[PDB]
Amino acid sequence: MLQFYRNLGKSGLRVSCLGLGTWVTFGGQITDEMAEHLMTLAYDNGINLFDTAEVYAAGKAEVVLGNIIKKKGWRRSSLVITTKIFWGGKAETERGLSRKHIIEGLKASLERLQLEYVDVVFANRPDPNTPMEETVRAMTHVINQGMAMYWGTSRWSSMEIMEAYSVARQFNLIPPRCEQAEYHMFQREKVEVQLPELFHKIGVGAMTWSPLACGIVSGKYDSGIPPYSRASLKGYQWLKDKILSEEGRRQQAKLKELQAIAERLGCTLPQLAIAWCLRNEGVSSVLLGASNAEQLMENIGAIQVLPKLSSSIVHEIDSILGNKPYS
Amino acid sequence: MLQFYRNLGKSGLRVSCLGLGTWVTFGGQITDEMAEHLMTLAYDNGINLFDTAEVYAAGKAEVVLGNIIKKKGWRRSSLVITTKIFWGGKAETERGLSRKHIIEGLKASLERLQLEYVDVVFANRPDPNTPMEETVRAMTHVINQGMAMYWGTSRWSSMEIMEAYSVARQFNLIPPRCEQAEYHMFQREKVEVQLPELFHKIGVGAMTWSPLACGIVSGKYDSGIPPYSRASLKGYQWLKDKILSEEGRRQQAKLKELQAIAERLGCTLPQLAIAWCLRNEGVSSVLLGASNAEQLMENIGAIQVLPKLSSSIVHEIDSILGNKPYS
Amino acid sequence: MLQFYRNLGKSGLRVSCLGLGTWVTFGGQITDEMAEHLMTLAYDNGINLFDTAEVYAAGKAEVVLGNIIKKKGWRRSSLVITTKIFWGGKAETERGLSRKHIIEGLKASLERLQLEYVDVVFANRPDPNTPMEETVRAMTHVINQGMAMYWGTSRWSSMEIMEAYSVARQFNLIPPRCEQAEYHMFQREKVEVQLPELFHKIGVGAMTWSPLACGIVSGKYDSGIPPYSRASLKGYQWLKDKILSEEGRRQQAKLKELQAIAERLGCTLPQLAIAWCLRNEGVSSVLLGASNAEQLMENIGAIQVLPKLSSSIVHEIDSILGNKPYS
Amino acid sequence: MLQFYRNLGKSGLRVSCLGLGTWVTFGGQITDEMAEHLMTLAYDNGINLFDTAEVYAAGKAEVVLGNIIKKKGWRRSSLVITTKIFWGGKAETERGLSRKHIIEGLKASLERLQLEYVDVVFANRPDPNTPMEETVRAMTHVINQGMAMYWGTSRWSSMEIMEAYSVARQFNLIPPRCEQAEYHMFQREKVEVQLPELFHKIGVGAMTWSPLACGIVSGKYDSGIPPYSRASLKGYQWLKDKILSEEGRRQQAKLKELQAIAERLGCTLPQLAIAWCLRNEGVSSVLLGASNAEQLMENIGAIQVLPKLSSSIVHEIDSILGNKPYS
Ligand SMILES: NC(=O)C1=CN([C@@H]2O[C@H](COP(=O)(O)OP(=O)(O)OC[C@H]3O[C@@H](n4cnc5c(N)ncnc54)[C@H](OP(=O)(O)O)[C@@H]3O)[C@@H](O)[C@H]2O)C=CC1
Ligand SMILES: NC(=O)C1=CN([C@@H]2O[C@H](COP(=O)(O)OP(=O)(O)OC[C@H]3O[C@@H](n4cnc5c(N)ncnc54)[C@H](OP(=O)(O)O)[C@@H]3O)[C@@H](O)[C@H]2O)C=CC1
Ligand SMILES: NC(=O)C1=CN([C@@H]2O[C@H](COP(=O)(O)OP(=O)(O)OC[C@H]3O[C@@H](n4cnc5c(N)ncnc54)[C@H](OP(=O)(O)O)[C@@H]3O)[C@@H](O)[C@H]2O)C=CC1
Ligand SMILES: NC(=O)C1=CN([C@@H]2O[C@H](COP(=O)(O)OP(=O)(O)OC[C@H]3O[C@@H](n4cnc5c(N)ncnc54)[C@H](OP(=O)(O)O)[C@@H]3O)[C@@H](O)[C@H]2O)C=CC1
Ligand SMILES: C[C@]12C=CC(=O)C=C1CC[C@@H]1[C@@H]2C(=O)C[C@@]2(C)[C@H]1CC[C@]2(O)/C(O)=C/O
Ligand SMILES: C[C@]12C=CC(=O)C=C1CC[C@@H]1[C@@H]2C(=O)C[C@@]2(C)[C@H]1CC[C@]2(O)/C(O)=C/O
Ligand SMILES: C[C@]12C=CC(=O)C=C1CC[C@@H]1[C@@H]2C(=O)C[C@@]2(C)[C@H]1CC[C@]2(O)/C(O)=C/O
Ligand SMILES: C[C@]12C=CC(=O)C=C1CC[C@@H]1[C@@H]2C(=O)C[C@@]2(C)[C@H]1CC[C@]2(O)/C(O)=C/O
Repeated sequence: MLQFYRNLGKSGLRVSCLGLGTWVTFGGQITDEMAEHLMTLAYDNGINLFDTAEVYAAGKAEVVLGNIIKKKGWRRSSLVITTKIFWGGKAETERGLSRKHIIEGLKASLERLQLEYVDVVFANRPDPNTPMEETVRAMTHVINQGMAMYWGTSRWSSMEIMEAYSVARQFNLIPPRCEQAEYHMFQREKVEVQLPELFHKIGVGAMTWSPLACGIVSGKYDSGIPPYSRASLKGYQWLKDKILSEEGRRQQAKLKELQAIAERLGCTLPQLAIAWCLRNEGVSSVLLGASNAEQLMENIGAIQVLPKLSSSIVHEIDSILGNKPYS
Repeated sequence: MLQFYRNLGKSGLRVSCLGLGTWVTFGGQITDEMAEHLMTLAYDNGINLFDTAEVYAAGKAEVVLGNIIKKKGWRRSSLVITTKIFWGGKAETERGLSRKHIIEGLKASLERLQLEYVDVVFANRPDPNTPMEETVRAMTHVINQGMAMYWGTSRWSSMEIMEAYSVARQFNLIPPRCEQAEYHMFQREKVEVQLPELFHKIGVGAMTWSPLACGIVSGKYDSGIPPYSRASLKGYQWLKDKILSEEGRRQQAKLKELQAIAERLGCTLPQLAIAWCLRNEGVSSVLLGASNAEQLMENIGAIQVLPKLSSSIVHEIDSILGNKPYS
Repeated sequence: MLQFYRNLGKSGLRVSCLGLGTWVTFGGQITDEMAEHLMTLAYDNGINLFDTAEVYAAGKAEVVLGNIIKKKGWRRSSLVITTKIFWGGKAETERGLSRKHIIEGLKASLERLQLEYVDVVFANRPDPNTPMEETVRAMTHVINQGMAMYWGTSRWSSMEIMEAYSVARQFNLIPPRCEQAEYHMFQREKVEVQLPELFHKIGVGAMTWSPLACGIVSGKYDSGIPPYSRASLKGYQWLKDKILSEEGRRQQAKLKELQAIAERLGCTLPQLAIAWCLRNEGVSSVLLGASNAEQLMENIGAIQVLPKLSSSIVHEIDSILGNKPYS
Repeated sequence: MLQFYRNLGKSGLRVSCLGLGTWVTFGGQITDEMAEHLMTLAYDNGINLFDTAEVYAAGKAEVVLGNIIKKKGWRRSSLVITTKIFWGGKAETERGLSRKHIIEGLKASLERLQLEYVDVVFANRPDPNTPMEETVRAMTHVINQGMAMYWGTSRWSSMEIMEAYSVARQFNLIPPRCEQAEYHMFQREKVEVQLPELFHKIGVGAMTWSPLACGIVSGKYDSGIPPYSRASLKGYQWLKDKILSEEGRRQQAKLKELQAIAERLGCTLPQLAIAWCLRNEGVSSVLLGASNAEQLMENIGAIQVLPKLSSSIVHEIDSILGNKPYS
């Protein structure tokens, strides 16, 4: 009963249930050649959603993504490109959601991407220093300038998203259409309980990230930090600490149990976890991450697992995770 | 009492009571040379309205229409060019009335047409996947961007048109100005009963299409499918089936009776049918279709039949058709 | 107590109490050389307001006005250029106040003028075929597009001007700022009674035209139609008929009486009539017309007569004219 | 507890607590070489705010400021450039806050600055000849045109600023974000009593000017007009008169007393006065003025004095000045 393509929240934008992100990898961990191969595989398998941010690899991720698009020559109308704005430089005024940085930041991102506009521009996080009205007006401005088709939020509380909505309706500006939130077996509350309320009330869609908890859900950290794994990269000590933390080891324990279910279904753990993220219609799309083609092809294979996620399998997983949120 | 030129609904746009469409013919069934001749004949006879769509001949119709305009060099201000948006490609995001496709679609159409803007951009059909607000805001955006002067609907129910109006008035956007609907002796309800209500309530005008039911009303299918008739073209099996269907044969029977009236008036059947479509002021313009110059000149001749359409002749036609709608 | 410069109605635009028009003369009756001399004289004497229209000499007036500006090289910021839109071609859609013609017409005028924008764009007359909302939205659009700084009306009734205002306030569009109306000793009602109401109620200013009734007030038609006078030009039979009409001869009779007052004041009749037009603050500026430098210099001299227009002189003139409107 | 960077009023724009102005100096009193050195020193010390005006040195100040930016090549996103509009030429229409001059003036300023936009455009003073609605709409227009990020007022009464706010909320336009007001030990009322009310009520910020009262607070006029001091420059007789006026001599007397406190703190008088201006959070930034590098470096040193401004020191200063406003 899976619909590979679905509307992003209550908007007319149709996105593939799986998208491909560029955090850590593009312009950073992987070569541009590998990046080109991964994007081609995604596109060829129906994926039309690609996410990035001005902050990724100090702008390099956008340059690489833009180069691939130009090199491959795919029709712009067949792509859904999203980018996030917030961290755009070391200067005081090069960060935040002020009208100045939203305009300067997106303009710079578009230049790096070699694109006239992105399909969705997201505030990468909330800005306690900028009044909602200014941010909503600025987002509306860039959309009206043809620099973006839609705008959205990321890591905003449901109250903040509703505040953006309130401002849009009070001053007749454009309402946000999507919230890019973390979602995986170890982070469920927001996406499973709060976001559905926003969907029904104001049509905001949910585009989720880190479906494997940065690779942790793959289960390859079962016995330490594998050489060259994300957690071993420079600038990712924070990920390593989480993995080696007491709770991180408790997560691995549960993964072992989940691993059993995977085998019982005939799929890998990552495939189980990703398919799990797409089990409810509440999620419009899950953004994937991959450092090589084997991972990406494996991940995309999650779609075949979906039909096997019976209410029985779901309850089993909840029993193991023991973190089913309260409705 | 006929006014060759009239306002399109309650707008300041003046259109000829007859327009020339490009479906099937331009960039497809006929040569560009024939297309040039037909458009010249139309223009020289006072017709200022020419309709097309991004979907016609996969974009070729717009290219041909644009070439003729450029070659003939007619003043842009003396022309009323309309195009329809909805089917713009095979990719998921290349169809519909989302802000993304409305903007990308019209931009591409304008490029093919070699025009800076169209006079009216129509949604080719309703989009159940896009909220009215998004569509109305997008139409408003392209008008404000100078890509179109006005926008309209096509094949929308009167309720959907009123919904577009509701959205425009609630958010202070631009209301639709015209509905391009099917109208001929065998399809009367919507145009004769519903559209007049929209005209009086919200000033929406009626621009009708397929006045000869794709050629069926010409009566040339009286004894089968004539070689090279539209119904015999590739990709038009649907038309042939309708003609050969039980109801299609019942239509021909009535045509024979109508044919009698035509002769009694001194005009052809097509001329009778077209003049019939223009008998009421409710219709702003009737879009013609033609594969050769004889047909077009014949069709334009319908204007001379108008004065002969007495209340008596109209009642006779209703008696024959037996499908006069209930008011 | 005369202020040579004043605000145009309740707007921040400062115009000279005298302006120079281009009807009949520019690109038509006079040579471009004479036109250049007249504009230079005006500008050098403090006049910053120059009026034209897309219809004058089929566009030639705008070309000449634009050439002079470019040749003389005056700063654009030191000029107030106004043009009027309505009659822009022979095609059906090349006339009126529809969104299509307002945009196409002003764009064409700007091209002829070699200017990026006019200070004020006026509807040359009312358009019974275009809803007020469409016209007001179109005027607002060109102002927002930077093609004009302000918009106004011409030959509109006070009710129609208030209707434009109603539409602007209901849909949050831009209100009109000036009405260009006929004003001279033989046409007083509208400017003396109605326009002041609009000034106080909605801040609309009054820019008047034909201060000499096309030359009639000069008194040179006292004994027939002087060779080469405007009334003798081709396409101006209408003016000649008015002059030779019964009422036209009755006007000359009164002019003779006025002539006496002029001599008593030490000024010419035209100077008396023009100064008369500027006697009340209700008029922001009077648009002058001239076919040679003697006339223009004479007319500008009207400013010196102003101080001599005592309440006694005004009553005398009213007694002679016998057409003082009722308040 | 000082935060070097702070929000400009309730906006997301972050400005350094100290800014560098260009009045008198740039393109005028100092060489472009000196101007370059001063701006570099400011920038290198964290200052991101630079103020100018179309009227300064008849446009030359903007040319010099723009040249330095281009020569130094600093990222535009790391700078906050503000300019003021009002006096833009000798022609009648080249001054004021009409839509015409706001657009023409800022366009010309941007051209001189070699910039696409300024961060904040200020009305240099109030315009009694232009209705608030026109000014607010024009400011909104240039912001929407991408010529400025924000707009503000200068030398406007708190009532006039609230009027601009009223207009913005009534017609859904953009509200002003900052008031550039005079602030120093001899001019305190407005900034200390009125502006805080506007901050809390409508989020307007306070950017202050002439922190040394044009150099008077430096105390170098203790015994006359020093050669080459601002007060001795051509076109600044007004400053000299103030200094030599009875009240001006009374100010010097108090400066002598303040001088004592400075020495007691281990700082210069200018440093004491500038730090004094930044003692309250009500002031977002203080615009500095300097004719040489010694002054600028001295002034910037005011930041170190801040921590020494105890409630005791403040009361002492108030006792000396004797002009503490009433709350
Ligand atoms: N809005 C926001 O704040 C955020 C947005 N995002 C978006 O979401 C996207 C995806 O997030 P991301 O955290 O990368 O996703 P995941 O949590 O799915 O982690 C993907 C990473 O895990 C490893 N991995 C992936 N598949 C496998 C596999 N089959 N077997 C073993 N290891 C595997 C790889 O790392 P390695 O091989 O190096 O171990 C890969 O880079 C981003 O690119 C970005 O676009 C992400 C975070 C936040
Ligand atoms: N908004 C919408 O969804 C729609 C819009 N339209 C618009 O309306 C226009 C007209 O529609 P269309 O269906 O073509 O019109 P008609 O129903 O009038 O059919 C015209 C066709 O019938 C035949 N024909 C025309 N005149 C004669 C004649 N005198 N004698 C014999 N056969 C004749 C020709 O086909 P042949 O010679 O090949 O038999 C011609 O191509 C289109 O081009 C398009 O612009 C049309 C449909 C839908
Ligand atoms: N909005 C609208 O509908 C209208 C706008 N206007 C505007 O107003 C402007 C002025 O109107 P216009 O009718 O020309 O003005 P006037 O009524 O003042 O007539 C001017 C004409 O009268 C003659 N004349 C002028 N001064 C003298 C003089 N001192 N002695 C003798 N004859 C003299 C000249 O014609 P000649 O030498 O050929 O006799 C000249 O062309 C126009 O150019 C136009 O810009 C005008 C009409 C309508
Ligand atoms: N919005 C508005 O209407 C106004 C805005 N402003 C803005 O504010 C900025 C600053 O104003 P400004 O009046 O110049 O500032 P100040 O009152 O601080 O005066 C600065 C001037 O005083 C002298 N000076 C500065 N530091 C010292 C020192 N340490 N020792 C001795 N003399 C010193 C210099 O003049 P010299 O060496 O020649 O004596 C210098 O040019 C302007 O450049 C402008 O951007 C200013 C006024 C009005
Ligand atoms: C390093 C960073 C950037 C600068 C900074 O001062 C602080 C942080 C911490 C949080 C980071 C952020 C990013 O670079 C963007 C991140 C990594 C984010 C957490 C999620 C994120 O929002 C994202 O989008 C991943 O895809
Ligand atoms: C083939 C088509 C295009 C793609 C598609 O998936 C389905 C259809 C079916 C209905 C078609 C449509 C068109 O191409 C446009 C048409 C033909 C329309 C019916 C009326 C129409 O709207 C029109 O405009 C004729 O002029
Ligand atoms: C000839 C004309 C243009 C075409 C037309 O079909 C009818 C008329 C009659 C009224 C004319 C008009 C103009 O050309 C503009 C005029 C002359 C106007 C009367 C006042 C006017 O509005 C004006 O502006 C003079 O300055
Ligand atoms: C000379 C000037 C410009 C022209 C004019 O007709 C009158 C004045 C007097 C007041 C002046 C003004 C300026 O030039 C700008 C000034 C100097 C202003 C006072 C403060 C000011 O607003 C400012 O900004 C200094 O930085």
